[PDB]
Amino acid sequence: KHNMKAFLDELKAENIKKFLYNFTQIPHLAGTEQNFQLAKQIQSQWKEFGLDSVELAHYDVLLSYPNKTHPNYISIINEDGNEIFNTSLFEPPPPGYENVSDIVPPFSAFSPQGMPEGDLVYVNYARTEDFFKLERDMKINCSGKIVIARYGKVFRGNKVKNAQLAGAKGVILYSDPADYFAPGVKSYPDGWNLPGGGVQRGNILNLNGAGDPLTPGYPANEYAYRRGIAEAVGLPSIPVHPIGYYDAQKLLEKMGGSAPPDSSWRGSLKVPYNVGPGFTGNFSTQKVKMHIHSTNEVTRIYNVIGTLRGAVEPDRYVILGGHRDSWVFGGIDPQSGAAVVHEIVRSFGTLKKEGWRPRRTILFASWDAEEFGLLGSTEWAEENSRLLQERGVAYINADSSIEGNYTLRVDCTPLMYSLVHNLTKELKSPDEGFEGKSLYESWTKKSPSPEFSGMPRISKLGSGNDFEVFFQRLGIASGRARYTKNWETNGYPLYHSVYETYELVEKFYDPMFKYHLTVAQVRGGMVFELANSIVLPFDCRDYAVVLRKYADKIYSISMKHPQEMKTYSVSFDSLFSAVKNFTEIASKFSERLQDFSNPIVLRMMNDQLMFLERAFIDPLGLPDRPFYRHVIYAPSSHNKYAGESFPGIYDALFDIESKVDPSKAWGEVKRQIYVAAFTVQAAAETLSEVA
Amino acid sequence: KHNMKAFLDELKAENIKKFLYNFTQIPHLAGTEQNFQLAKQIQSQWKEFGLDSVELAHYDVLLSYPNKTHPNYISIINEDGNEIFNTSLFEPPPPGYENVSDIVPPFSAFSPQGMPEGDLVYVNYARTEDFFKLERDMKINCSGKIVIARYGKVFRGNKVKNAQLAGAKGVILYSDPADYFAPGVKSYPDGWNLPGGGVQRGNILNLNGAGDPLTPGYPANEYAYRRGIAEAVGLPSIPVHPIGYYDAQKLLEKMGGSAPPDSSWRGSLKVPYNVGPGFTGNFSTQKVKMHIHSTNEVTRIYNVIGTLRGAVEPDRYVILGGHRDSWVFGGIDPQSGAAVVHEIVRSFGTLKKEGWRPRRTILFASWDAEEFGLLGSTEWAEENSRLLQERGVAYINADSSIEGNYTLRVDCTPLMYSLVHNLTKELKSPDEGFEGKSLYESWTKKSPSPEFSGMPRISKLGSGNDFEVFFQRLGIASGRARYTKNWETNGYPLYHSVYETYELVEKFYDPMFKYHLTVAQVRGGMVFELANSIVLPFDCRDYAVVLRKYADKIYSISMKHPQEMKTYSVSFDSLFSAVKNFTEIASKFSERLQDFSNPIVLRMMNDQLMFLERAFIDPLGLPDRPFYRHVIYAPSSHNKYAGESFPGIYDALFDIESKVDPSKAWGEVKRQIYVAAFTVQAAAETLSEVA
Ligand SMILES: *[C@@H]1O[C@H](CO)[C@@H](O[C@@H]2O[C@H](CO)[C@@H](O[C@@H]3O[C@H](CO)[C@@H](O)[C@H](O[C@H]4O[C@H](CO)[C@@H](O)[C@H](O)[C@@H]4O)[C@@H]3O)[C@H](O)[C@H]2NC(C)=O)[C@H](O)[C@H]1NC(C)=O
Ligand SMILES: *[C@@H]1O[C@H](CO)[C@@H](O[C@@H]2O[C@H](CO)[C@@H](O[C@@H]3O[C@H](CO)[C@@H](O)[C@H](O[C@H]4O[C@H](CO)[C@@H](O)[C@H](O)[C@@H]4O)[C@@H]3O)[C@H](O)[C@H]2NC(C)=O)[C@H](O)[C@H]1NC(C)=O
Ligand SMILES: *[C@@H]1O[C@H](CO)[C@@H](O[C@@H]2O[C@H](CO)[C@@H](O[C@@H]3O[C@H](CO)[C@@H](O)[C@H](O)[C@@H]3O)[C@H](O)[C@H]2NC(C)=O)[C@H](O)[C@H]1NC(C)=O
Ligand SMILES: *[C@@H]1O[C@H](CO)[C@@H](O[C@@H]2O[C@H](CO)[C@@H](O[C@@H]3O[C@H](CO)[C@@H](O)[C@H](O)[C@@H]3O)[C@H](O)[C@H]2NC(C)=O)[C@H](O)[C@H]1NC(C)=O
Ligand SMILES: *[C@@H]1O[C@H](CO)[C@@H](O[C@@H]2O[C@H](CO)[C@@H](O)[C@H](O)[C@H]2NC(C)=O)[C@H](O)[C@H]1NC(C)=O
Ligand SMILES: *[C@@H]1O[C@H](CO)[C@@H](O[C@@H]2O[C@H](CO)[C@@H](O)[C@H](O)[C@H]2NC(C)=O)[C@H](O)[C@H]1NC(C)=O
Ligand SMILES: *[C@@H]1O[C@H](CO)[C@@H](O[C@@H]2O[C@H](CO)[C@@H](O)[C@H](O)[C@H]2NC(C)=O)[C@H](O)[C@H]1NC(C)=O
Ligand SMILES: *[C@@H]1O[C@H](CO)[C@@H](O[C@@H]2O[C@H](CO)[C@@H](O)[C@H](O)[C@H]2NC(C)=O)[C@H](O)[C@H]1NC(C)=O
Ligand SMILES: O=C(O)CC[C@H](NC(=O)N[C@@H](Cc1ccc(O)c(I)c1)C(=O)O)C(=O)O
Ligand SMILES: O=C(O)CC[C@H](NC(=O)N[C@@H](Cc1ccc(O)c(I)c1)C(=O)O)C(=O)O
Ligand SMILES: *[C@@H]1O[C@H](CO)[C@@H](O)[C@H](O)[C@H]1NC(C)=O
Ligand SMILES: *[C@@H]1O[C@H](CO)[C@@H](O)[C@H](O)[C@H]1NC(C)=O
Ligand SMILES: *[C@@H]1O[C@H](CO)[C@@H](O)[C@H](O)[C@H]1NC(C)=O
Ligand SMILES: *[C@@H]1O[C@H](CO)[C@@H](O)[C@H](O)[C@H]1NC(C)=O
Ligand SMILES: *[C@@H]1O[C@H](CO)[C@@H](O)[C@H](O)[C@H]1NC(C)=O
Ligand SMILES: *[C@@H]1O[C@H](CO)[C@@H](O)[C@H](O)[C@H]1NC(C)=O
Ligand SMILES: [Ca+2]
Ligand SMILES: [Ca+2]
Ligand SMILES: [Cl-]
Ligand SMILES: [Cl-]
Ligand SMILES: [Zn+2]
Ligand SMILES: [Zn+2]
Ligand SMILES: [Zn+2]
Ligand SMILES: [Zn+2]
Repeated sequence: KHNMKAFLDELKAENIKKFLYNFTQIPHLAGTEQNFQLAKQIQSQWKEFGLDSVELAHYDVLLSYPNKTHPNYISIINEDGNEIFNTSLFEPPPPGYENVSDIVPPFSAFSPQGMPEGDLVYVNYARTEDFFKLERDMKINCSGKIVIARYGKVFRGNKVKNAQLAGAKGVILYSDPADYFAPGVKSYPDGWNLPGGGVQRGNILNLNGAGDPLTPGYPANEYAYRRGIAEAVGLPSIPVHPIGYYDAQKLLEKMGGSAPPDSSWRGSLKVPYNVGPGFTGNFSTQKVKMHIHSTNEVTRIYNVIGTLRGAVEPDRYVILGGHRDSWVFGGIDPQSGAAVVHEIVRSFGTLKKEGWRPRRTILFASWDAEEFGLLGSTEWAEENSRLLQERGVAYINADSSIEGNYTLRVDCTPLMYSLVHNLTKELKSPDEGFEGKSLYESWTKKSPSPEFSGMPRISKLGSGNDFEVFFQRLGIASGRARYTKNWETNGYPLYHSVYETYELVEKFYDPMFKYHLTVAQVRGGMVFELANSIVLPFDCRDYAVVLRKYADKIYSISMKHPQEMKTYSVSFDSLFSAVKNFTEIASKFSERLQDFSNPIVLRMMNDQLMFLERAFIDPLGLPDRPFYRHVIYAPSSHNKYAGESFPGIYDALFDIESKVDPSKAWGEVKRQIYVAAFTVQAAAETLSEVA
Repeated sequence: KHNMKAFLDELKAENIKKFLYNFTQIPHLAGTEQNFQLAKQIQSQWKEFGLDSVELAHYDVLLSYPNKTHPNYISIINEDGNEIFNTSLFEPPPPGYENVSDIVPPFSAFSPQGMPEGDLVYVNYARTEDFFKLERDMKINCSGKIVIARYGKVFRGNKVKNAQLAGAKGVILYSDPADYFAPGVKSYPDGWNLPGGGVQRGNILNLNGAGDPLTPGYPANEYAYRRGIAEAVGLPSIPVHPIGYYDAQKLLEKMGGSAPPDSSWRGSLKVPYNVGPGFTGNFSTQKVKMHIHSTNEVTRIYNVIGTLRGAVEPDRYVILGGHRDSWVFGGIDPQSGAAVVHEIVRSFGTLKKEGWRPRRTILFASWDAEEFGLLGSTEWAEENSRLLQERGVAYINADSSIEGNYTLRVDCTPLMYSLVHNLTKELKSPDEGFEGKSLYESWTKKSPSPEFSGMPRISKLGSGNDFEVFFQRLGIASGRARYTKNWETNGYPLYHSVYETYELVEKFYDPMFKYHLTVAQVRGGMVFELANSIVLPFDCRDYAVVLRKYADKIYSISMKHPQEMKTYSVSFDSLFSAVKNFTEIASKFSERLQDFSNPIVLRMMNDQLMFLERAFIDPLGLPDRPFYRHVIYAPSSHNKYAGESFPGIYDALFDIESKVDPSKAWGEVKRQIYVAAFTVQAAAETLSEVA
């Protein structure tokens, strides 16, 4: 038989291992020749594996690279302008790669050029609340200072935005062992920890869903009109550069001014973590000087798009996508995901060669330039938005398959909760101690739901990966899954460093490739069910449950201000009414879906299911973020990686007690309540009988 | 049999006459009790006629009314402030209606209050080119002047916008016999001409598709958050009032300053048509004073929505809608249209009672507040946008059925050209001299296509009626049809006056109701075919033909500036490439559509047909007009009634030689070319094979 079991049994750990090795021998930085060669390799192989068509879709987008003959670095500089200490020009390469060429040195992609000199201020994680503490409570002024911030907690682009708005003239990002060195494990090559010479690369844009900075709304094709750099979306206005903790210790050890306000501001280095501004008395006249010379350059990128045409509903697309570009070798990020996709394509293609076709069309994507701002996925979705709007069933992401070896992690739309529970009850746990038990059982035991006994945690989707355009702009049901760490004992330490290699994975994370295989089973199984189930495997009642939770949550935030809710007549009644209606209507729709031989009623019903995530899209977008259009979920305005629920109302409430004109501020809260209640009611109404 | 012929034969001229009489005995001004009573009457009757459900959908929107105890009027005022002449406080009522209560006096809906006093400047039709001539060529400055403008040529809201931007402090609109009195016909009650006491009511907003001024984007429901008046959309900033030609002659006869620049500025009154500013020597110290006291008021409106559920595709909607609210009696506008809709519902309901149901669902709408800015249709579409986006097949408008008795007028999307040609070849001509000939034959003879021999003229859709939200915001294929005048011998003279009565229609326009019946046949026949044809009756190849015409046209406009196209490298190559591709792909799609028992392939193909108009929507909208989202068609920025093709490129080119920064101006032309080429290519691609 050709059923899900046939598909799942064909997946092999040994094949994922071979592909991972194959994809991680040389760097595949977006825009480089090596990455174009790997795109052509994947295109050829997906053809051989049996897909109906496999094409390259290319775009010319803004990328950013260091200057090879004018390296970026940071100095401590004395009274005379002598540079008495310089940060490293490259990470010491790992064993056996010391002769690999074209390893891009650590840099912050899209930093402007400059050589700012100034006094340091230490701003902890450079979160919104860190700057509030500095400015409001400690009365420290960052204006015209160089800020030094530890990586961690939030997306680095939010850190740079927050430093910019505080008036900083430069930002230094570093990896503190508190956040990147797990107690009791050795540094790479001897363990999975970050060494003191290790440095995390990464872009520092604030694109808010725009994709290529020069072409927001439209694909960056051959005839595209591009904005000038001055009007580009998301670019930082101050220079930024990342360093490791050996170098950080040298910049921090001399820090003076004020002490850290409390222990949450202290990392693990043997330094005081003084906030400054500037150095202690002896060194008070030394300054810090950045030298940044990177350039932004329009550069060609290549997505690979494979199609397995559906036998019954070819105009319904289920998409499995993840990126191919890496900062260096991409041993975890992204190739651990790309190898899993490669083996999924191979398994589907094996079934196809035996005569099977899925019910719906499956599209497979190897995206480019994810590391530079989700550019490949976004430009493709911009090009194909009308097809995706009207035909897109679901998007399953496939970046890193592992960030630990403890248990499963799933983030997805509520519409896929039931599918995930059901699929994981049918899969074997790879975990020690759970031999012969289901993945559902191991996962639920290790990661219990905070709301429900006997159920596993499933998180909201945030952003910082290629599902953003599909979910938050276009409203296509989306999900992701990987193996993760115990967030109780301790991202992963070697993230975006040169040390993320095949050997890291094979020696320390997944020597048997059993966690990779489990993740291939979850991702591929989801794609299988979505593309093959007669009735789409979405349960609208699961959205009704979560909408009530989010309504309670946002009402609770507002209720911290009872006097203002009285004064400005701020009512949540319409939002709870809408959520009640959604719950009633979804319950009735579910009865019909179970109670309805009629392919038109079915597809009618399949379309109601497919367009339900679509209904939460507001074509006017969220305030000042036109490409975040989903009214229930957006990336947090303080941390792109985190999802926020009822984001329009959340941001209207955030720090409201500091607003100068409360009448205006609470009016905007009321406006966002109206928009949310309306959108929830309108989405409910798409599930009513159609006529 | 239950086929189109059964439907068409059931329609009766005698019934349209009875309904027209019934709908025009009292005023039905939006927001008044009389109009709510008529809504309830129609709701009851549509139920009796056999529709499955008939509901009222209400909204609370900004309306505008004169103050009953503080009447609006205009004066000539002397040196002492004595008002030596006053305009009329009401139109003399027609015979037998002199005792009708609640006739709203002439006013400009949404005018602000004020009593500006000043010197007059006469600005012809107050078109963009009239103000260019005044300011650029004649060097007359309107700043702080009261402008007097003749009605005609363009929507009155464009006149008021143009006067405002010229710095006027008030606007007086009047009806010149040149534009509202046909030679050789008598004034009402003795003929169909406008008498000198007649005055055209009408709103003067510039909403650009927003609907209710206080709630753009969202329905004006019970919990809606409303903008303050200061932030409302579209409201004029200067007082405006309309007058008849007896009164106009009194204001114009004393005009001094400059002579009219040429004869196109002279109407038919026995006055010089001096542009002024101000009066001739003897009267140079007299001024004109407006007294406007109307108020804007949030007021409840009611749409009637009837549903005839589809037998096979209930989740596909074909919509026949027109408005019910009138300025006074609405003898032509809208009740000549509403009576036709009423008889169409009755005919469909007769078939239904015999056991028939259309293939798709048909929705019937009696919209409210059309006269105040398309408010009822727009708020409903805002409420139901997700249902309409994903399910809307087509929208057929049904305002005034007649504006003359000469021949047919059709304005529609290219997708309906073939449907219209085919339907009219099957209908009988009602015209004298064409007994036993088809409507297609009479229409083509009287209104030949300017491009094609043996074909009739079909115009682009403009705006100023209830199809705007469906077509230009939502991208639902739309059309309209009515009987019209010979635009060669000579709107209609009694437009929006108290004289538009049942007797006007019965005595002078259509005593036998045969033109009404013909229009019921065209509108109802279109609805029938759209709701019943197995394959949707759209021909994508007709769009390919018109896109090439519009590309040639906009390229020709640009080519008036060959030096700038050289300097800034302005190429139309991508747009012609896209149009060529669309033509190739549409040709192939058409072959498959004819060459394809498979209901999934059919509906797949029906969805490609339905979503083709949808594909021309840009979710970012046009520049500063976010609710005009169709890239091929928008209402002209100089005249809401007229359609403009490639509007983004057209407005970027318009008056470009006057722009201060040509580099920026031509860059924006290039940007609009890119957006248009991209959108045309993306629409073409929705017609490619789906996988
Ligand atoms: C959840 O679904 C329910 C339906 O099951 C839906 O209920 C609707 O609520 C609206 C808004 O409250 C009701 O609107 C009323 O409609 C009547 C006519 O039917 C009007 O007369 C009412 O207006 C009067 O009262 C108002 C409030 O006191 C005054 O402000 C106003 O000036 C009028 O005097 C009012 O507009 C509607 O009838 C029901 N529909 C039903 C029960 O079928 C509810 O809105 C849904 N929730 C959301 C968020 O959409
Ligand atoms: C109409 O449909 C046709 C397809 O039938 C479609 O043709 C496509 O045109 C694009 C844009 O011109 C072509 O893009 C090229 O793609 C090749 C790789 O396939 C690239 O190597 C090319 O880039 C080189 O040359 C450029 C121009 O000289 C340079 O600017 C660039 O730096 C590179 O050196 C180029 O990107 C594409 O191949 C075809 N596709 C085909 C033939 O299948 C056309 O775009 C459609 N019209 C619209 C408006 O979409
Ligand atoms: C996840 O799996 C659960 C458990 O199998 C699925 O729920 C079950 O779905 C079936 C099919 O809809 C339900 O059976 C139905 O029962 C009703 C009588 O109550 C009957 O009228 C129908 O003909 C049909 O037999 C079953 O009740 C239901 N079990 C539950 C909810 O406990 C669920 O659908 C799966 N989720 C997916 C696939 O997304
Ligand atoms: C308006 O009416 C015209 C004329 O009837 C319709 O065009 C005709 O449509 C039929 C059905 O598609 C075409 O017949 C087909 O012919 C091909 C062979 O060339 C054959 O393979 C098919 O099986 C089928 O018999 C016919 O050619 C065509 N006539 C034309 C274009 O001259 C047209 O579809 C109507 N428009 C509508 C309904 O919107
Ligand atoms: C990754 O695997 C691919 C495919 O097996 C290898 O590419 C092939 O290399 C052989 C021998 O050089 C050629 O004859 C084929 O044409 C290639 N196939 C392709 C590109 O589809 C590639 O060498 C492997 N890379 C590494 C680093 O081992
Ligand atoms: C840090 O690097 C800088 C730049 O390479 C070094 O300063 C340079 O030293 C060379 C050789 O002595 C001089 O010719 C240049 O004039 C210097 N350049 C600048 C910009 O100052 C500096 O010596 C290094 N410091 C340490 C401690 O290694
Ligand atoms: C327009 O026609 C309607 C329907 O025939 C008339 O309304 C009916 O009037 C009768 C007699 O007064 C009542 O018994 C019915 O209840 C009404 N039917 C409705 C409202 O559905 C109405 O009188 C006519 N109007 C005019 C001006 O002739
Ligand atoms: C135009 O109308 C105005 C306003 O009604 C008239 O002026 C008023 O005349 C009355 C009675 O004589 C006075 O009590 C008011 O003081 C006047 N009001 C104003 C605002 O001036 C005026 O007489 C009318 N002119 C003509 C020619 O009929
Ligand atoms: O530009 C963007 O939006 C993201 C680009 C790039 N994305 C990325 O690295 N995403 C990673 C980030 C991440 C890794 C591990 C985690 O546990 C978490 I939470 C986030 C991922 O989603 O796996 C980046 O964060 O620098
Ligand atoms: O607010 C709006 O957009 C339009 C409201 C109202 N609409 C309206 O009267 N439309 C009329 C205008 C019209 C009448 C006859 C014509 O030949 C033409 I061209 C336009 C119609 O479309 O039949 C108006 O123009 O005042
Ligand atoms: C890189 O720096 C070199 C050496 O100073 C310089 O010649 C070149 O302009 C730079 N390259 C860029 C800006 O891409
Ligand atoms: C911080 O310092 C800058 C630069 O001198 C100054 O303009 C700004 O107002 C200061 N802010 C506060 C709150 O002290
Ligand atoms: C793998 O699991 C073991 C056992 O819990 C653990 O001690 C080790 O830290 C894990 N490896 C990684 C990279 O998390
Ligand atoms: C209308 O004018 C009267 C009479 O002067 C006045 O009392 C009332 O305020 C006005 N009504 C309004 C503004 O609606
Ligand atoms: C028109 O008159 C106004 C008001 O006095 C003046 O401000 C404006 O500049 C004038 N415009 C021109 C072009 O003369
Ligand atoms: C009706 O048609 C006749 C004959 O052409 C014409 O003279 C008359 O003006 C028409 N009536 C109207 C209102 O157009
Ligand atoms: Ca883009
Ligand atoms: Ca609205
Ligand atoms: Cl992922
Ligand atoms: Cl109409
Ligand atoms: Zn990644
Ligand atoms: Zn990454
Ligand atoms: Zn009308
Ligand atoms: Zn009208």
